[PDB]
Amino acid sequence: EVFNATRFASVYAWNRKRISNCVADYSVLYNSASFSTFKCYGVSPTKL
Amino acid sequence: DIVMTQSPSSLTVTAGEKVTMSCKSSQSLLNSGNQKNYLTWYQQKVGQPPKLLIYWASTRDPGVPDRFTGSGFGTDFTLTISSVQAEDLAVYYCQNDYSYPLTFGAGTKVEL
Amino acid sequence: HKNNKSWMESEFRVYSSANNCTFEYVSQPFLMDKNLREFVF
Amino acid sequence: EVQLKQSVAELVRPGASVKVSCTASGFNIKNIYMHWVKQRPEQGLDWIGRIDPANGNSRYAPKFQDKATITADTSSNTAYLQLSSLTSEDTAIYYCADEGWGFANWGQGTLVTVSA
Ligand SMILES: *[C@@H]1O[C@H](CO)[C@@H](O)[C@H](O)[C@H]1NC(C)=O
Repeated sequence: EVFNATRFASVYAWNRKRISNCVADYSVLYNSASFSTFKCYGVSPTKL
Repeated sequence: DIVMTQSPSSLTVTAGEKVTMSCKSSQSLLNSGNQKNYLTWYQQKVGQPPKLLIYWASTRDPGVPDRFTGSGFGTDFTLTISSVQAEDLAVYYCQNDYSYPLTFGAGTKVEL
Repeated sequence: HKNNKSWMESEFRVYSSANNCTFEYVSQPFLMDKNLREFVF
Repeated sequence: EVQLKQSVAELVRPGASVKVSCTASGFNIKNIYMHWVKQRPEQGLDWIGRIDPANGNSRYAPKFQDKATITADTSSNTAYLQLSSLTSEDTAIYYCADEGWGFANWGQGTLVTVSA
């Protein structure tokens, strides 16, 4: 829903959300082909 | 095991001139879901290890990002540079990533 | 509230400050529905 | 930022074993299954193999199978590369990796030199 948000937050007023007590599924992120730059710093994308 | 052949000979070019180099990739590197090819370019000078010039076959890495955009469906890849500078005087490596057994290319030398 | 005909909770006056929030949990009520209610914490 | 400071190259003898340790800063190895790569001088660079911190189950290139064994340390922010039956061809530069879309950060370079 963060990725599907119709109107994203402004670049200066970037929305910060703390998420926990759930299961993070990164498989859908890999499956989606819309992403152009998926650079990861300090962590392997595969081991997410 | 994929045989990766780059441009064999060095391409002497004048400063600020376009270069046409390409490495042919077999096995037609493609992945389900994401259409981005799993071949990543590299930029290696003489003295320090190589660094990612392009990954996903089209993604400008931060730092000296003068084009390097490549148009390829998997069988062929291109890393043309419009203008070559001091940082562009290096050897470029194209490496496959979709196949688990991966090997790098021979290398292409470009100088001003 | 006149429309609801009940004492509806207007606002959270329990704490003056809520700095460094770390955890939150929500579940079905258990304190509602003469009958003894026992709890161990 | 993030840097890979592998151990400085040391002289080795033929028929012996060498352990090369790569250190990382800014994160931990636990989320990084670093690759290992050697660059043969005046020759096309080649990939050695892959390891994992937990359940390493290392897989190497067919040319380096049963020859280059690499182990990953759970702690100390280090990983060790072991070699055996080193020859003159084995004298090459080695680098580390961050197993991104490409090998994001490489080692400074180690010349594993076999001589007398
Ligand atoms: C929402 O974004 C995700 C990206 O992870 C994408 O896979 C999904 O298709 C998007 N939803 C819709 C309805 O497009």
